[PDB]
Amino acid sequence: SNEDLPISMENPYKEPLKKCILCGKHVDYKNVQLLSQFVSPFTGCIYGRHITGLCGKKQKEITKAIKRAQIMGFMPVTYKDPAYLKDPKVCNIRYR
Amino acid sequence: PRYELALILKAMQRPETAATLKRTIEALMDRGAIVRDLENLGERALPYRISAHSQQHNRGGYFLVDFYAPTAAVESMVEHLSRDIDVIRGNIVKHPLTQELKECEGIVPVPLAEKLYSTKKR
Amino acid sequence: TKFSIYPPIPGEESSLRWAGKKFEEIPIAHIKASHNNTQIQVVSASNEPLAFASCGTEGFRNAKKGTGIAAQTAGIAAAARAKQKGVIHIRVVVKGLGPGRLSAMHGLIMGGLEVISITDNTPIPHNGCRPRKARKL
Amino acid sequence: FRDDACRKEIQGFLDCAARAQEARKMRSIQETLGESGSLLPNKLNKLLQRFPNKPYLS
Amino acid sequence: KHLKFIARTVMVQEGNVESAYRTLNRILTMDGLIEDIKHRRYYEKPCRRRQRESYERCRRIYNMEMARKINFLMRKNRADPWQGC
Amino acid sequence: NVESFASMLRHSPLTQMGPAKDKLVIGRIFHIVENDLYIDFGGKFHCVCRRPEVDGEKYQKGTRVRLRLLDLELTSRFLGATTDTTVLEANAVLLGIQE
RNA sequence: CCCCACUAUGCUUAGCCCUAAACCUCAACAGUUAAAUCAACAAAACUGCUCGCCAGAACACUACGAGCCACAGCUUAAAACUCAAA
Ligand code: FES
Ligand SMILES: [Mg+2]
Ligand SMILES: [Mg+2]
Ligand SMILES: [Mg+2]
Ligand SMILES: [Mg+2]
Ligand SMILES: [Mg+2]
Ligand SMILES: [Mg+2]
Repeated sequence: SNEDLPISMENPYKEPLKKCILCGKHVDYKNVQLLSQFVSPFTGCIYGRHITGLCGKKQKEITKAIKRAQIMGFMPVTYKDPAYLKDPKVCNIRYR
Repeated sequence: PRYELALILKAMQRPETAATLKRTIEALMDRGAIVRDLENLGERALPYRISAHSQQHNRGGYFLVDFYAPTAAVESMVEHLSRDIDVIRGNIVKHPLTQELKECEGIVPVPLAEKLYSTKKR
Repeated sequence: TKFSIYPPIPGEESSLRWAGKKFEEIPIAHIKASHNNTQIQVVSASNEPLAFASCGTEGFRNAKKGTGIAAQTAGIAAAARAKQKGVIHIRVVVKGLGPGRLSAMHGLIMGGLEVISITDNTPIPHNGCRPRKARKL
Repeated sequence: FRDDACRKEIQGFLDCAARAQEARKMRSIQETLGESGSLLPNKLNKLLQRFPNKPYLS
Repeated sequence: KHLKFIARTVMVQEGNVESAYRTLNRILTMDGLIEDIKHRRYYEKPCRRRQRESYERCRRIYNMEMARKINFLMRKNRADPWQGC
Repeated sequence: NVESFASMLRHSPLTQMGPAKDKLVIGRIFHIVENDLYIDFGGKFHCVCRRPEVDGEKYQKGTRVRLRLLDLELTSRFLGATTDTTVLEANAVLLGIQE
C-alpha cells in the first residue's frame, strides 16, 4: 500500500523504568550498616518511602529487617548507631 | 526447613565461648538438626543493655548457626536456649537465602487517578 | 575541623574539651517541663545532685507555675546554686513540652551556665500505657 | 523599686519595647510587600483565575 | 536500656543555644515526635484516630496537588506580553 | 506524483528529532518584554526565557539562539481536572547566541 | 461538662450473650461506555441473571405467640384508636 504510513510498535524511546537503589540486592537484618541508612540519626525513626526513595517491596523489606534487628539485639531502637553516622546519605531529608 | 539461629552469647574467654558453642550445636544435633555452618560475627557492644539470667550485659559475642531441622525441633531448641545461661539472646529465623529474590523490572509510575467524581458542573 | 551537631561518642577519642573536661564528665541539667510546672535539677556526671529549682520552689503558685516567667526564674535559681557548687558548663536534657521547656533554659544562661548540648528526653511510649480520656471543651 | 539603680535594665527594657513596636509595624509593611512568601494570596488567586480547574466537560 | 546523650541530642555551636534549640525542635517536628506527644497527652479513640488520619491524608493530597499547580503556573506570573490587546 | 501528508510528516525535522528532551534547537526571538524573551524554535509553542546577565544587550528581535528543549508543551493534569492544564508555552533553557 | 481517688470493666483461661450508624446505609456473578447520559444531592449512566428485601406516617427495635445457656434480654413481629400527611 503506502510505505510512509505509521507502523504499530512499542515505544523505542521509552526510557527504562527507574530502579530503587536497593533493587536486586538482598536486605538482611544482620546488615545493620545498610539498615542504619534508613533511620533517623537522632530519633531512630524509620524514614518513609518519600524520604528513602525505595519502592514498596524494598521499603517493606527494610522495615521488617529493621524491626527484626532491633528486637534481636543487632540494632538500637531509639537512635542511629554512631558508628554509621558517616555512611553514605541515601535519604532525602535535611535537618539543618 | 532451613533455619538460621542468631546467637548472642555472654562475653567470655575463648574456652567458655567454645564450650557454649559446642553445647548449642550438640543440642541442635540431638534435636535432629543438621548443622551446615557456624559463622562468627565477632564480639561487640550490644546496641542496648540486655538483662538475661539476672545479669546485665553490655557486650556480647555474635554467632550464626545455619542448619536444617525438622519443624518440631524449633520449639525445643527455643526452650533450650531460654534455659541456657551462657546465651544472652537466641533467635531462630527461617534462612534468608531460602527466599529467592523475584526480579524487579523497575518502579512502575502511578498515574493520577481519574473519573473519581462525576463531570457535572458544580 | 567542621562543627558537628552530633555529640561525641563515649569510648571514642575526641579533641573537644570544656575546662579540660570531656563530654562524658560535664554535669547534666534535667529540665522536666510539665504543663503546669517546670523542675530543674543539676547533677554531676557521676549522678551526684548539686542543685534543684522548680517554679514552686521560687514562690510561684497554681497557674502561675506553668509560665515561661516562672521557669526562667527557676532556671536562674538553679544556675546560681550550681555555679555556687562549681558548675560552669552543662548538658541540658529536657523532657516535656510545657510552657517552660525553653524559657527555663534561658534562665540557666542568665544564671551563668553555658549550655554545650541540648537533649530531648520527652517520654514517648511506643503504645504502652493508656493515657486519660479526652476532655470536652 | 529605685529607678536610679536600675537605669540600665530599665533602658534595656524600653529599647526592647520600642524595637518590638517598630518590628510589628515593619512586619505589617512586609506582609503588605509579600516578599517572604513565594507570592501573595491575591496574586496567586489571580493566577489561578487565569488557569481555572476544569472538573467538568465542555 | 539504651545509651544516653546520643538520641535527640544537638551540640551547641559557640553558645548559640537559640539556634541549637531551634534545630532540635525542627528535628523533633520533622520526625513527627512533637505531634505524637501532643496527641498522646489524651487518649485518641481508634475511630477518632482513623478519622484524623483520613483527614490529614486528604489534606496532604490536596496541599501537594495545589502546590504542584502553583509551581507549574508560577512561570506564567511574568509581565503581560500583549498589553493593550 | 504529489507528495502525501504521511510522507511529509515522516520526513519532517520535528519528527526526525524524536523526544524533545535535551535536544539542541535554534530559536528566533520574536518578542521582548523587559527581560523576558519569547523565542520561537519551530515548534507549536514558543518558549519564554529570562534575558541572560552576560551579553544581555546582545539579545534583540530576530536573534538566533541555541536552546536546549525540555518539553515542546508544558501540560499537567491536576487534582480533579478532566483535561490537562496547558500554559501554551514550551520549556527550554536559553544557552546563548548562535553565530 | 472541669479536677482528684477508686470499683465493675478493658487483659488471661473455660463457657455463655449474639447485639452495632455490624454503613463503603451502594447484594452476588457476567458485561457496556454505545447512546435516549442524567429528577436533586451523593460515589456517572446502565444491561443480562439470580437471590433477599420494600409497599403512607405513627402506633412499633411495641403487644401477644414462638425459639434461644439469654430471665430488666435477643430474633421474628402485629393490630386497634389517630393524621393528611410523613
Ligand atoms: S526498584 Fe526494583 S524492587 Fe524496588
Ligand atoms: Mg471523671
Ligand atoms: Mg496483652
Ligand atoms: Mg464497622
Ligand atoms: Mg436493638
Ligand atoms: Mg422485643
Ligand atoms: Mg413475649
